[PDB]
Amino acid sequence: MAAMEANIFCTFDHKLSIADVGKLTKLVAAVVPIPQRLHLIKHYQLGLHQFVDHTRGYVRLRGLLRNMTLTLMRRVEGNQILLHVPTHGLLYTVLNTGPVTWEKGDALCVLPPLFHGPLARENLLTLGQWELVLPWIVPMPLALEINQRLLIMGLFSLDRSYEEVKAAVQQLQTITFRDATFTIPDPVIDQHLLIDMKTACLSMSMVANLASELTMTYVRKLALEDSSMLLVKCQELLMRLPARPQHVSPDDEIARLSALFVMLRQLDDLIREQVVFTVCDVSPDNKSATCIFKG
Amino acid sequence: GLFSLDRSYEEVKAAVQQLQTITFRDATFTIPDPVIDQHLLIDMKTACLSMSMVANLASELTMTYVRKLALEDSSMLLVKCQELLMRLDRVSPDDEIARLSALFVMLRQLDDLIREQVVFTVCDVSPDNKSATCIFKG
Amino acid sequence: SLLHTFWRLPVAVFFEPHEENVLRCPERVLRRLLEDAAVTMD
Repeated sequence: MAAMEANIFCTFDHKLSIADVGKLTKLVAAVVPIPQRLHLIKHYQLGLHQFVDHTRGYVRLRGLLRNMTLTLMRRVEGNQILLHVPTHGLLYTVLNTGPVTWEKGDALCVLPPLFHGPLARENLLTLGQWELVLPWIVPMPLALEINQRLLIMGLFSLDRSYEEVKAAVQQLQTITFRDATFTIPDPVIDQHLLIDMKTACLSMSMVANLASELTMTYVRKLALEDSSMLLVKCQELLMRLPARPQHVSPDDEIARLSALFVMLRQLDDLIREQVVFTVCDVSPDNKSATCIFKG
Repeated sequence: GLFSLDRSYEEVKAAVQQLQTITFRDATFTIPDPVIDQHLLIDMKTACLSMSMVANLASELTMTYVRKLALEDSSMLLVKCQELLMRLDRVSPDDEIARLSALFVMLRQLDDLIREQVVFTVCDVSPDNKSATCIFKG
Repeated sequence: SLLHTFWRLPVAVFFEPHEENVLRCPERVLRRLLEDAAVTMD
């Protein structure tokens, strides 16, 4: 087999107006997804507009986006986009596209955009029943919360009334992460969210079975003599209802804690999808950042 | 760290003496105890609190959720898991959302413990074991 | 009379005739088979 081309040329068949080439020159060293990995790909496969459906299933978009090969834009010119699928380990700069402020030392993940539509009025290379769609490069805790609220909106919507659902979407669509408010476009329950719910509930049932005689009564013994805002804030989400430990057997506790770590990781990987960039240093206007872990 | 409260007994003290040491490949290594002067530091307290909270919330919510899941049951793996919940055992909706959210917060506050990345792997070790040659893996 | 089972909670089925066997007998069918077995009987 011929090797995977690190220099991917994108071509264009539409008559490019001059403002379209201008807006295409803004997006140098940004992230775009492509599934083909050929050398002379067209423009239809480039981006994410090949997978935007009438369903607007954002969980379906997150499910497909993990399989797409991420590349970097370079050397934009007349009808030519030289893309570079980056090898793992080295470093080169990326550029933000959404209004998400970053830090140093944190990590970045790939994500489909939030409130995507004519609300922020993106004229991002619109031509002939096709738009250039950009995946968001979002930091780590935003990527944690944007799937945590997804899974909670999945789990709550069972066996309950629809007015509870319509009162629950508006309680769990805003995210006030880092001086900005984001809204998720139509969180809709599908079979993918169902199988994610099945994995989550099985793992937490198994870890509820896996809990030892001491780790479930640690807060129950702690909350008699301790006083802290952390312990008070975590106590009220529990029900109401010296002593001796029953049997200390640490040879069993090592195995219980090990398998409990496996169950906690098995719950954990539902919201910790992939670290795709580790940001090292940003631009002061935060338009770009030199980062590592490309690929 | 989990035995920080019941340290007054003697079985727990002998258990701390047991867990504090470790035998390895020609290693009689011993660790320090995370408790000093019968009170626990805030890092270990947050760790054990998060673990006890996720264990308690799993023991509370999951029976109700899988019992609700049996109406829309589509796999035999799901019906048999609530059977062991019934075996082991022998509210405002915003508070329920708060419980699920706090469960995921305690899950997020534990990834610094439950996993770790391998950094190096050894290609060759120098004789007398003072140095070794490793490829990087980040 | 009625059976006494080990596993407490029931399990749904998805199998085929070519997979593992299962007793699925409608009530009028077993009733009629009991009639046919009763009447068919130096």
